[PDB]
Amino acid sequence: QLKNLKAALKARGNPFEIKAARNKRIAVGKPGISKQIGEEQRKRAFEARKMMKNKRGGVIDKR
Amino acid sequence: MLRRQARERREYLYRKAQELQDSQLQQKRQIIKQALAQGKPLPKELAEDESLQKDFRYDQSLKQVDDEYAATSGIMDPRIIVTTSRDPSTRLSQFAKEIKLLFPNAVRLNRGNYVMPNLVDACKKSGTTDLVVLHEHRGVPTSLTISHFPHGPTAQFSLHNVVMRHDIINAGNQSEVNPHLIFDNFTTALGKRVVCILKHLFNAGPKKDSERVITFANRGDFISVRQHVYVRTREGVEIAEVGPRFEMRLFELRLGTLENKDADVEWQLRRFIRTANKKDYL
Amino acid sequence: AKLVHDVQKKQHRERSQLTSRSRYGFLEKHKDYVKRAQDFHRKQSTLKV
Amino acid sequence: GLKVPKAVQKELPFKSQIHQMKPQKKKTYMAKRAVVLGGDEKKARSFIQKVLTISKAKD
Amino acid sequence: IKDMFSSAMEVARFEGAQIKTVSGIRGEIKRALSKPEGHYRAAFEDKILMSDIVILRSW
Amino acid sequence: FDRTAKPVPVITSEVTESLEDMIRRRIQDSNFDDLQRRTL
Amino acid sequence: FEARQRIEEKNKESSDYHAKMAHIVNTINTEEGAEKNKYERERKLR
RNA sequence: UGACGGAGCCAGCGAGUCUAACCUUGGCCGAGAGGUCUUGGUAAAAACUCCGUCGUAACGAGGAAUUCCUAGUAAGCGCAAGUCAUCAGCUUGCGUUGAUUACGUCCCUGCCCUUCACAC
Ligand SMILES: [Mg+2]
Ligand SMILES: [Mg+2]
Ligand SMILES: [Mg+2]
Repeated sequence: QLKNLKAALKARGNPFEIKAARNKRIAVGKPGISKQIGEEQRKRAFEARKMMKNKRGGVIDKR
Repeated sequence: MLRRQARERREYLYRKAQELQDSQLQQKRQIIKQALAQGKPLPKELAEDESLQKDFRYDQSLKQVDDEYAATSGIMDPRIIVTTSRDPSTRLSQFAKEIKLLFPNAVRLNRGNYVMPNLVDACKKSGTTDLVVLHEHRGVPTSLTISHFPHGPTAQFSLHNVVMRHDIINAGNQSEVNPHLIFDNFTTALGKRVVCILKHLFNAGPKKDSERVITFANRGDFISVRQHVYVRTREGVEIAEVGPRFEMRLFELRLGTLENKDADVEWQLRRFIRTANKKDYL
Repeated sequence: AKLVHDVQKKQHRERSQLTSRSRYGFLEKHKDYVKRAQDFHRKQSTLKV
Repeated sequence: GLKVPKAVQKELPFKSQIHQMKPQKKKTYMAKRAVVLGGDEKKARSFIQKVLTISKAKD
Repeated sequence: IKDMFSSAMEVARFEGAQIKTVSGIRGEIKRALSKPEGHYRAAFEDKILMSDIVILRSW
Repeated sequence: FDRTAKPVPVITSEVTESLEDMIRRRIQDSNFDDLQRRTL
Repeated sequence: FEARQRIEEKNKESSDYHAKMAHIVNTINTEEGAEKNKYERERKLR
């Protein structure tokens, strides 16, 4: 890999973040990016629940 | 050989038991040395010990790596055999090859019908220094045990988030130089013990310009293992992952070879104690 | 017994096995479990020797 | 009671070898010959093992 | 363990939860069993008996 | 309800970047923890 | 995810409680003990 | 290089007063709790050797590519245990039967190393 790395950089001046399948007849996804989005969305949702736990009022904006 | 190995263990065990008793004596000698240098009065128990003061004349001329590794640390390169469980799947065989490439002096051995006592006894004859045995679950590596010969220790790890190199397209062949090693966030005595076990699977004295680096990063008792190839640029360093990726969590450490189920346990993971999740041991 | 009412030192009664499970036997409590664990460790200790 | 595996029991040092007597099946001649005094001696022989049972329990 | 839950979906919500027996043996909900629905696998600090009852504390 | 143990960490992109920063720093400073040949 | 947050919250709460309880005990022992030892000496002086 | 049946016969691991179903039809006793009986359905060593009988929609041993493998190894067969992580959609042990082919070469492809006598 390093020999390709040296060749690319001297021309210019992480393949483990992609899951790739076998072509029976190719990049399939982004495990790092997909999990982060799926984890952050439930993180803010958890934040909303901890804000909603002990409240009874609320601004009712009908505009 | 069998008789020789037996007595070497009895002598070693006896030495440990005596050293624990002698630890108090060593502290007492330290107090006398400090008292003589500082000039401060000696405590009452030590003041009245005539035997200790007489011995101190001989013991005045008295002055690291773990004892199992101290004999060969930095002299003889390790010899490693990487094997698996009986009837391994295709992926475990591939993973065992990946672990073989990780350690420069590793040799992969097929475990067809080999019984555990014969495996270690055969390894001890051939001069093997470590034995690595891998387990799986439906072609997913789950556990990794490392047994150091001739008398231990045996450390068992559980592997999570394993990403093999065969899962990559056009990855290419690895470089097999003696790699640089990074051990980060290993603070407790157990961490120092774990580091010593893992450090001695690699050869001593990598070249300063070696272009392969293996890092073990401790993050809440989950040791991330990554392999990178770096190039020193004019304004910094650029690294690229070679793999595989996986996180090992120690859950047992025994004072003996992996055959010995009766070996004294140096450390074990207590999962059901009340305050288990509070503290991180490593 | 200083500054403790006798009401505080009241006996708490012991519950029993469910009838649906009466066939399996007596519902063990902590004291019963201690008898098992101690006996097992006594035997395993000698066997290791 | 504790039951030592026979594999362990086989390769034990001479000093620590468990003595496990096997049961008798074939009727021994002396077993066929011994006379047990019945009647009055039976009652005086049940009485004693009742007394020694109380004494062991009381202690 | 059985009768704790009705479907394997419920078990998935509670995986990793602390459980204990009446005897006081502590355990964990490891994984749900595919067959039958509601059964699950647990690991305890010591061997439990059939007469034991496992309880999960919730609020 | 209570949980007996912390779940196994998930390797997000942020986690990898934090790891990579450490490795680049160690190489740049040229400090590594590796076995050294003993004299004689 | 919920398990991770609950464990971290519980550990933080426990650490705060133990620090708070130690502080109130230490401050009482130091300040009230000083007054106690001071008064006792005056009694000895008498 | 089959199916059925019968017969002969060969292992090694493994021993916590602990080991383990579900849903119904009804009789009797009982203040109740419940106890006992009755009842139908659902679920849940092998190889090897010898002898006898028959008989030769989907799919009939799996394309291109790609991966692994050197002796008690590849492959076949069963039996146990479930050991604080993992595992039962399974995991790990244990024994049984047991080969073909190479054990040379740097030609290709990668990784690496180099530039105290006598004799050279
Ligand atoms: Mg095989
Ligand atoms: Mg099998
Ligand atoms: Mg397997």
